[PDB]
Amino acid sequence: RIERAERIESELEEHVGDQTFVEESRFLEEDEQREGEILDQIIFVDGKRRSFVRITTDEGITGIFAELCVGAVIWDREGGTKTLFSPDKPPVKERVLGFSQSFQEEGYEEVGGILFKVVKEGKDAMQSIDLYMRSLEIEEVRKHMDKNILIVKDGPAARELPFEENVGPIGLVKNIGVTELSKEDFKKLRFLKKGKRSKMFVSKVGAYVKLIDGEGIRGLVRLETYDDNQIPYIRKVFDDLAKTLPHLTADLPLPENILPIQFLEENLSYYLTDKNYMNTRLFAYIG
Amino acid sequence: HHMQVRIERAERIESELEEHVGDQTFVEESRFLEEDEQREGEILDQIIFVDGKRRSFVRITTDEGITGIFAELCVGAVIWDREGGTKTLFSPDKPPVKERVLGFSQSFQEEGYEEVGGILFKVVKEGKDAMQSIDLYMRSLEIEEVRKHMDKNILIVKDGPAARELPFEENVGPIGLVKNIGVTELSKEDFKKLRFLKKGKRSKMFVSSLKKVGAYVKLIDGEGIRGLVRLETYVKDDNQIPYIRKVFDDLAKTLPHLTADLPNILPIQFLEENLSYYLTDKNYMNTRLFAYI
Repeated sequence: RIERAERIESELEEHVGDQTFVEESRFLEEDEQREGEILDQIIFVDGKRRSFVRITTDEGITGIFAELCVGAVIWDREGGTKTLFSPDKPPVKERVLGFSQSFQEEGYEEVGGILFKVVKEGKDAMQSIDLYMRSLEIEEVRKHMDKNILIVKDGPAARELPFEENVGPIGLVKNIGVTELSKEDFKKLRFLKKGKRSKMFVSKVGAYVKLIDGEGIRGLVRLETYDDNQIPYIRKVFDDLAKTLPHLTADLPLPENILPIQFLEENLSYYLTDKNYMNTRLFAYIG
Repeated sequence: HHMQVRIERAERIESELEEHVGDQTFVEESRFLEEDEQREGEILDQIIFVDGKRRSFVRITTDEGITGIFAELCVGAVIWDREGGTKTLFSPDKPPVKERVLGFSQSFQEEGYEEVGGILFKVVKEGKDAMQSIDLYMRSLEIEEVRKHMDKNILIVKDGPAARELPFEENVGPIGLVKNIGVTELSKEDFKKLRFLKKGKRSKMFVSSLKKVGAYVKLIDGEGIRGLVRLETYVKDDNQIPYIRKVFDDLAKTLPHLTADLPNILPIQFLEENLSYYLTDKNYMNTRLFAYI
């Protein structure tokens, strides 16, 4: 019996693992899933990465030349969705060279006149790059904290940035491999009607929200963020997003990749360097 | 001072959803057969190469959370003849082995075959993840394709790792040819010496400890690790070592003549390209799979 299906893009694709569960689910027994409304405005923040060239050093270390582009849109119940950047004021774009933390050096690599920041906090090159784009993302959330508008940030919640009043930020999680719930409860989720939410659970607290119809974890998303007097504040935010987010999507052929977010991702991609151009430039100094 | 990054290999990255590539791995001490020495070899008159090609379609998640992958594997062989170069040991009228598989982790508890849209997929589930299960199955298909040619008294070279299921036999091998040399099986300082091997040169043989024997060979000119492959085989009697030594000498001599240094080795490239012909169109398969799932 099938809960999700996705097309495979290449023969080198991530060996994706089975979903992971826990022995017992840390629910909030008193889960008050009240009804919500519709938010006037949500700010969405996300990042796009482009990967150019993989190298191996003389010490055996694998490195990845990449570029990360991060930014934001405003959604508006009245006023659709718009970019917080423009060709005149382009979103942040950073060239990086990712290594595992086994790489002994630090700073910048100049290849072909272009400086690539060495980024090496992860266990391997690509994880180091993902860790870094997360920090740039956090930085972009920080650029609008005082706007008094709810900020939804693609990916995991940001430990660095705990939950505020009318802002968040709130992590939106599409890939739910590590479920945090147990199997008997997760299994249960698949029968959630388009718009319903689970009971909140905590490690840092989370809730799964369903965004379309038909059973199975497509449309299933998980909201999460990081003083227990804040729970009523954010519990409303969860009650308001489970209302609001289904209206910002639809189905066609993806689902969980919500409309404003796809518009944002399209827009960041516009700013990324052409792959063939960049690779040709880099290869003139590597090979 | 300015940052010194010494690059031994560089490769274009094809998509963003790739399995993470890790650093190369080393061992504390290299177990070289120090008595070994490369001697001049002879160009082989014939070699059979065996390889496989896979095409992945759709990834699924079951209700129990097990990630699954629908795929197809196609396996076959070419014979390379020093007079007549390369031919497929298969043809459109006698097509190579093609199997549709549904890969899962060990955690999958059913078995046999799954039908989807009237198409049978063999459940394949030996591994830790779905793709691992697929790779182990093609390896088993490649081993079967080797067995088919053992009778011919011709050297057989299998793309990928040596197969312990097939210990070295005197004229035939098989010999594994490893081109992805991440787990190096040598110490770092010894591994670093290899980038200086010249074309047609091999390291000394080295041993795993029922034993694997291996040597590195340099197939092209120039001093990085492109062109560096590992030949290896499993050996039963240590008195077979002389015979393996000669094969390694002969492959070290012969294989560089079957490469280009320009933009795999050529016979294998031709094999893979031909195998590819027989694989099912992706748009067709994926649409039918998504419809019936």
